[PDB]
Amino acid sequence: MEVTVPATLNVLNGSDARLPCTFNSCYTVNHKQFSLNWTYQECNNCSEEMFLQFRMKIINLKLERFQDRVEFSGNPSKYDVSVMLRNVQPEDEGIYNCYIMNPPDRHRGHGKIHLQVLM
Amino acid sequence: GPQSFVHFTKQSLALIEQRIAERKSKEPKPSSDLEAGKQLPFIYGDIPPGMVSEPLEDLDPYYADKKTFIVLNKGKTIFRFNATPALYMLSPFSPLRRISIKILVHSLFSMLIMCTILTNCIFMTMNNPPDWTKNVEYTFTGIYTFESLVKILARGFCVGEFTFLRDPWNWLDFVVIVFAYLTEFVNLGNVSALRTFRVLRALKTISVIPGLKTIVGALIQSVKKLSDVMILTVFCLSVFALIGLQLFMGNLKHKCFRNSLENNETLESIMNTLESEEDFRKYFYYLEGSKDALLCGFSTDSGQCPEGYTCVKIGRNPDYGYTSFDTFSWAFLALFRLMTQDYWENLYQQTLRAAGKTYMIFFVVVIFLGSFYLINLILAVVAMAYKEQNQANIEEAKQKELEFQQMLDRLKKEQEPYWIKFKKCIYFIVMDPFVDLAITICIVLNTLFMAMEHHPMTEEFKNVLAIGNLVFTGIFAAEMVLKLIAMDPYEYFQVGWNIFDSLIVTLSLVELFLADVEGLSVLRSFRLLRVFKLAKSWPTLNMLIKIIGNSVGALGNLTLVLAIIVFIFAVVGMQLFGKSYKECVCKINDDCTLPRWHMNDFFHSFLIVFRVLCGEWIETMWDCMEVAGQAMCLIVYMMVMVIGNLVVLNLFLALLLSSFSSDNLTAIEEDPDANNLQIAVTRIKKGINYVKQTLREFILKAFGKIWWNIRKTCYKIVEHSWFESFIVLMILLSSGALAFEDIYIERKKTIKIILEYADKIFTYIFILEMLLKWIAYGYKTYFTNAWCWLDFLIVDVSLVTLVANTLGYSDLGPIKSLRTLRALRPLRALSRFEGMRVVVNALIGAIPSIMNVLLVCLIFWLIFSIMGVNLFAGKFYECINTTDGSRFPASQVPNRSECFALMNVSQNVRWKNLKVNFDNVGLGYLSLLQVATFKGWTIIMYAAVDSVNVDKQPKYEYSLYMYIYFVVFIIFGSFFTLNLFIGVIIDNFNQQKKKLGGQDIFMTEEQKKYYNAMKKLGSKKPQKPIPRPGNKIQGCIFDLVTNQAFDISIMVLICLNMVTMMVEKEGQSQHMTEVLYWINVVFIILFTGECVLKLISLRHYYFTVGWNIFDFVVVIISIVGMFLADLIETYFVSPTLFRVIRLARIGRILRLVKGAKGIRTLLFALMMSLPALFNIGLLLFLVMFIYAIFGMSNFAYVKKEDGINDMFNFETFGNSMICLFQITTSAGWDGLLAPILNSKPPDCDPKKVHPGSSVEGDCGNPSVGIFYFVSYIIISFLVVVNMYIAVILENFSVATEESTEPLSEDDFEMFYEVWEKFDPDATQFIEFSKLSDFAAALDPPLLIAKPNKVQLIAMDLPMVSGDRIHCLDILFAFTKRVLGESGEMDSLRSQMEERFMSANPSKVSYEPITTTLKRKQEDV
Amino acid sequence: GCVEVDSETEAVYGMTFKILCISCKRRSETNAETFTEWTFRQKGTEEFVKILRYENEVLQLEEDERFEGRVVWNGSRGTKDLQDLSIFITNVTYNHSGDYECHVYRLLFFENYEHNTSVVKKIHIEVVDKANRDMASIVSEIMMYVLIVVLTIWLVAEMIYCYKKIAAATETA
Ligand SMILES: COCC(CCO[C@H]1CC[C@@]2(C)C(=CC[C@H]3[C@@H]4C[C@@H]5O[C@]6(CC[C@@H](C)CO6)[C@@H](C)[C@@H]5[C@@]4(C)CC[C@@H]32)C1)COC
Ligand SMILES: CC(C)CCC[C@@H](C)[C@H]1CC[C@H]2[C@@H]3CC=C4C[C@@H](OC(=O)CCC(=O)O)CC[C@]4(C)[C@H]3CC[C@]12C
Ligand SMILES: *[C@@H]1O[C@H](CO)[C@@H](O)[C@H](O)[C@H]1NC(C)=O
Ligand SMILES: *[C@@H]1O[C@H](CO)[C@@H](O)[C@H](O)[C@H]1NC(C)=O
Repeated sequence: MEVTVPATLNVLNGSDARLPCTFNSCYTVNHKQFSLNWTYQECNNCSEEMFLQFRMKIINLKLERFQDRVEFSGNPSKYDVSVMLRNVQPEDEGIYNCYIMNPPDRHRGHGKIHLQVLM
Repeated sequence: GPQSFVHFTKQSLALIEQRIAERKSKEPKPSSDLEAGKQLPFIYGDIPPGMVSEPLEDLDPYYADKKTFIVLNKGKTIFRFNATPALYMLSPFSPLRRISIKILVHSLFSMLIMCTILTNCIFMTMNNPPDWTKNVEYTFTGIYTFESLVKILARGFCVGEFTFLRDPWNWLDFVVIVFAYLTEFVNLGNVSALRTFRVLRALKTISVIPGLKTIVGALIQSVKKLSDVMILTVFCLSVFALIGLQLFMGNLKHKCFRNSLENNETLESIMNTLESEEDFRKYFYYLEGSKDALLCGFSTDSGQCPEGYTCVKIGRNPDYGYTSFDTFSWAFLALFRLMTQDYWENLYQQTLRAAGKTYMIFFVVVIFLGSFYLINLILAVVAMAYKEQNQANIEEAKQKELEFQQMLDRLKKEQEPYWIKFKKCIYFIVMDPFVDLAITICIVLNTLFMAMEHHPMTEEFKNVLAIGNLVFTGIFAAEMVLKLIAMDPYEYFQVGWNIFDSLIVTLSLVELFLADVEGLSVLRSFRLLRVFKLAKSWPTLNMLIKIIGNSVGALGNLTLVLAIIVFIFAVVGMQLFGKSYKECVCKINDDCTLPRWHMNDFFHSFLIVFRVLCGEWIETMWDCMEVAGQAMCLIVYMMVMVIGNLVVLNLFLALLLSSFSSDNLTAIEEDPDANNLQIAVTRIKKGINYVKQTLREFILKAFGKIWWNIRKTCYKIVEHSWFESFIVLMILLSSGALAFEDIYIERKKTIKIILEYADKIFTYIFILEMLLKWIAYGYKTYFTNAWCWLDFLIVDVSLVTLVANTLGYSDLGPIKSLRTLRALRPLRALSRFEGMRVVVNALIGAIPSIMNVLLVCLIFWLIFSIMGVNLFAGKFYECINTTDGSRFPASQVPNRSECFALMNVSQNVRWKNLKVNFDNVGLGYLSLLQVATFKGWTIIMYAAVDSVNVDKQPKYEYSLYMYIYFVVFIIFGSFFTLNLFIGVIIDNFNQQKKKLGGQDIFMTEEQKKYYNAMKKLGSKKPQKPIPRPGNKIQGCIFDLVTNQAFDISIMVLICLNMVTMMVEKEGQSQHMTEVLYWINVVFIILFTGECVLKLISLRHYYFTVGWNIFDFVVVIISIVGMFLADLIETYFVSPTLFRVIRLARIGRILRLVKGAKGIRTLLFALMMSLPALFNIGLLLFLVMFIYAIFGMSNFAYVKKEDGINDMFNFETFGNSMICLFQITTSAGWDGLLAPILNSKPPDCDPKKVHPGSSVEGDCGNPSVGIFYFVSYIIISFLVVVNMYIAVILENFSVATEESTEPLSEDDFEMFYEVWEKFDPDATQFIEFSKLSDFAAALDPPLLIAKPNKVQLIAMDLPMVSGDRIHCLDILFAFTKRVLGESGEMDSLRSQMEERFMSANPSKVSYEPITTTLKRKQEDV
Repeated sequence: GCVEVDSETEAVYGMTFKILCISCKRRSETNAETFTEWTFRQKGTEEFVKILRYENEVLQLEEDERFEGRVVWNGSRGTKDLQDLSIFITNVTYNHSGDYECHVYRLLFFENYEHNTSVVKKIHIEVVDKANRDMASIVSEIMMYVLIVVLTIWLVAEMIYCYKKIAAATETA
């Protein structure tokens, strides 16, 4: 599955960071079966923390590390699964992953963004 | 000018520009023998060694002023140029541009470009190229850039008239190179389609391959004749599509909905929350295995929903929703299906199931007009178009030849040990006739010995075949090596057939010695081609060899582009839709595995392009439209249809006419040997006569008036027309009595007894009729007449059935079976209707030819079937699970023994074989018939390409490249045999024509007397211009209604009426329905307005023009339809009647034809064809009827597997004729055959108690099923070929004759006054020498200008005694010059002679002694 | 396939008879657990009383001595999808005359759906002392015979006529 994300995303401290993610799946998005997981790992060999998940609706896990700054910013039926991180902080630097399953499409999609926080 | 060769110099240029200045100061065609691209004329001879490939002064004097110059190739090729400095930089004298031309004109360069193109094609074929292909495409872009730079640097870019860009193909090269540059240096995006654009590289082939430009030009010019016949096909598809839209609008949406919706659900709350085809099934009725609901219908003759299921109209059209009639668009699509007959069986069995069986009439009309008529019009015009070219070219060709001869002639006028002993021995030992007969009988025996293969071959038989092929290889090898040493090895390899034999014996020794286990088709099929050495003697198989040799010969370049096309489309399909499939497979095949026909690989892409070529495009089109959208897929598939089918049709007609040119390719003298076989024939005849004489010698050494009265009586009573009519009445009634014998006959328990007693009465009447004919004609005259024999046979069968019934010996096996032979009773009618009689005796006169061209076909298919049996022989034995029917996965149950173990441990698993497999040459013939008719070929192919071994579970596509076998088979068989066949048929249907004196074959006497007047109607043109009537206002009214303005406005009004009739669609808003009704109201009132205007003006004369009669008919029908449909809508209810009445409005749409001369002439050819088509339709209806009776008789209680539904089931003379009409177009006969072929009771159940009836046993008889279906297919094919010939003859006829009529009376009166000035005595006799001034004294059109004697001798005027001539013969001879050779000539000749003999009985003074030409021949 | 036939309506006393009742399913391919009840009203009485019930290839015959024995199932065998409920009545006595209601009770078994149809067929049965040949038979026979006779008469008439004609002709010359 083709997943389009910026490999590196550079955002100023305090600004809003939209993490763009779209995916080219031919099959129509069935909200009763579509699956999306967004996770966060500090490094390629570090632990992933799921922070948002779609399962027939939007699920925001409200991880303490993000406070209430995470928002969904996509539209699954339009093949957009982007998220928004409001008022970015230096600790938000790291790796963010968009996982995508669009049954009955066989292949799972994976986008990986390296978010860097500028002064 | 043999010495016209001067290097292009600056001095010459100076003279050129000087002459240009002289021309410009004072203000012919280019000679078609000095153009570029052709070959250099011979008058120049060979080129000096230095001058070749160098700027040469332009040789055509046409360009002698322009700044142009030629350079000639070392192969004497011509190349124009422009002497203007290229790009205002490179003079023709700059050594750079010099060597540029040098490198451009060559043969290394064309081969370079062609090789690069071929490599680039090979690289295109890959779908996922590895990394180094980047550098390879770099190299190709490099070569293209360099060659384009060479060309543009040599011939100038555009800075001159003769230049790069003016070359049209060079535009394609420019596009290719610039797109390569962009695609490499911009990374534009969405490259999935950009990458495709580089396929145009493969088109540069056409520019490079010497002599393809002319072929593509030929095809392009062959299209331009499809102007009218495409207007007409769009128009007919549109009219029939509006009809289909009006009848079936939204019909293919009925779905057997449930009836016990709980949870307070309704149809809508459900139809919203319902997505998965596993959930639709819970609420609708899906057949055991299928992916649609069960189309039902509200009427009684449509399908039927099972109990507890109501038929409602909701959901999604059938077949992925693409095919239906909901919108005009889908109507046009479904009708393109039904016209190209491409899997139309499913549209048939879907509408007939939804709308009702009664609507089969619609299909009858569509398939007979739209499928049959259009394909024939196409096949006509291209043919005619193609034929034209041949004549022209061949004419032009021979013309040039003559010039060459004259060209030549002008030049001629200007000139004015014991090893040799053994060799001789053996060369005598190869006795031409006897050893030739030996080789031939051994060839035929080897073939008939290979055909003895079957699937379960006992090892004894197998080793027998082994040693047999051993001995045959030995014999053939021995004789070939003998012939080799008999003559010089060189002389042996000289003759082609010996190369053939040597190649084949080589292959045989190869696989005998090496025992190649990996390949079987390597040898076991190639030893077969020896059967072609029968071409030596067989003068028909030799025609198949000549057709093929043409296909790879003279008419071979054309075939090339076909390959190119079938390649290009192929790779196009692989680049657009390639990734699309694998990405979207889950939609088109629920298993998430690519469908059998994807385009994800080049091979499969070529498969699908071949499939759409052979006329099966629709299923692949649904899949492709599901995945890659309806936008690209329709463009691609319609482009493939049109282009590919056009090229295949031009190829086919090319081979056809080039083989029929047997009259034009007959230039051979007496054969060096008539037939080496015939030598042995004569010699054995000599020997047999010798031994006959000797044995006869040795045998002789060892040893009442009343009776003739009665016969005249009976002759009268049997010729008397009342008797013939009565007999035909009885025949028709007997056929009806047969037709009522359904399966429901036991329910109608009164019709049964009436029909029984009526069968008794009918057999009695026919016995009495037989006796009457006997007493009348006499056994001698009677048994001579064949028709009388068919009557005798059939009435004797009836008599023996009757006596067996009355004796009580019924139910004694055969006798009961004999009752089914009763079904031949309708055939007794074949002799009473002269239409059927004349068609049947035509086809019987044409049988002999198809005997030869079916024997060659049978040998050919036998070759293919043994090739088959060798490859596929019990490798079809899959281990299916019967519950769903899914071949088990080859991972488990690999070898059959495991399939049987699984049977033992489980259920519903059957080591199942196909039913039309290749197990022995018998079933081989059947499956080849299927593959050659594309009906079932798909199942045979799939189960074959999965073959693994003699008994092993077939893997999914373990032997893929055996598809090739089918395609190669298809081609030859279905595209050469047929071709060959068609050849003789036209020749045959030409010879028979010439046999009768140009008469038309398929018409009676009366039909011909009609036909002649129907031809009279065509091109009448005596039409009087109606006079302008006497009234002020009527004045302006007529002035209006006569101008082209008013008529063209009416036409555009009709076109708008069409476009407002097609803009309706299923489910449209109420508002749109009302406004369309009001627009139609306005169109109705406006057309009535123009009719009333024509009436007001033309007065009575309106009803003169036939087209005006049609206008009045349509306007009345239309206002009726309006009012009556209104009354239906308000008073009555039934919608079906309402729509079938409202359908009448399309008359106005039909009214368009008036304007187009082109559309009219076509369908006028149709209406003059309709007689012959009526006779053929009658005969085809007899055959369809006779087969329908057999259907109802023995195929009624067969199982219901596939193509035999609850409907379409041989259970009634209604359903039986449905199915027979289905398979009349050869469609779907595979399916109808499939359930009959069950015999043994794991497939059937021969003790199935049919409820109500009493005929146990529910599986038909295979040996009669295959006979039934193959015979009906072949008869349908012959009758359809007759139809094709009829329509093509009519089309060839209408075009050739164009005619007008001149007539004048005052010309006679001026002829009389000029007669008095030369004949004062009114003796009606004038001197021939004085006629030289007489004929030059008349006024036009009778005036003939001096010299008159040049033409007067050619008129053939008789002369009475005394060098004198009558008045009438001169007046008529002059009359024939102006009026021509019309039918009125000989009629006017009679009336003027009869009026003269009544006034001048003195015949003694009329007797002519000679004519004008014979006397001059006596003078000279 | 299946064909709805109407039973015969008269039985010859002291002999055997077969009461047809064929209730073909609308769509052949589907399957069901058919089981039937036959009830009957003796001509002269007014009540429909059950005589037999046939479910799962066994004929539980009711205790009416009007049918003690004398009847056996002639309907579909060993299928449990009956589709032919005809019974056979050996020994037709005079008490077997009246009306017969053939109740079917189909349970069409579907994808996720069990419809339970009840079709009812009714039959009129007369016990006759002697088989009256059906009116259609004798009418058809008489029609065939008179038609044969009139056809031969017309033919021989036209024959004698044309013969007298051509005879006068041949004797004229
Ligand atoms: C050189 O001069 C020849 C001339 C006589 C010409 O006679 C022509 C009569 C029409 C005829 C038979 C001819 C050529 C193409 C033929 C067509 C080719 C197509 O093939 C078919 C059948 C096979 C299909 C595969 C394709 O379609 C037909 C529908 C089409 C066809 C058979 C219709 C009939 C055409 C020959 C005499 O001159 C003195
Ligand atoms: C002249 C005869 C003998 C051969 C004709 C072959 C053509 C029909 C083939 C060759 C090139 C192919 C074309 C190559 C490129 C395109 C563009 C393609 O559209 C796109 O790629 C859009 C891409 C985008 O929008 O990003 C549609 C198919 C099409 C027309 C193909 C249609 C089929 C074509 C014209
Ligand atoms: C019907 O019943 C009779 C009497 O038992 C029996 O002999 C016959 O075999 C049965 N026939 C059928 C068709 O079942
Ligand atoms: C009917 O006949 C039976 C004998 O078969 C007899 O026992 C019974 O009484 C009769 N019933 C009537 C109402 O006559």
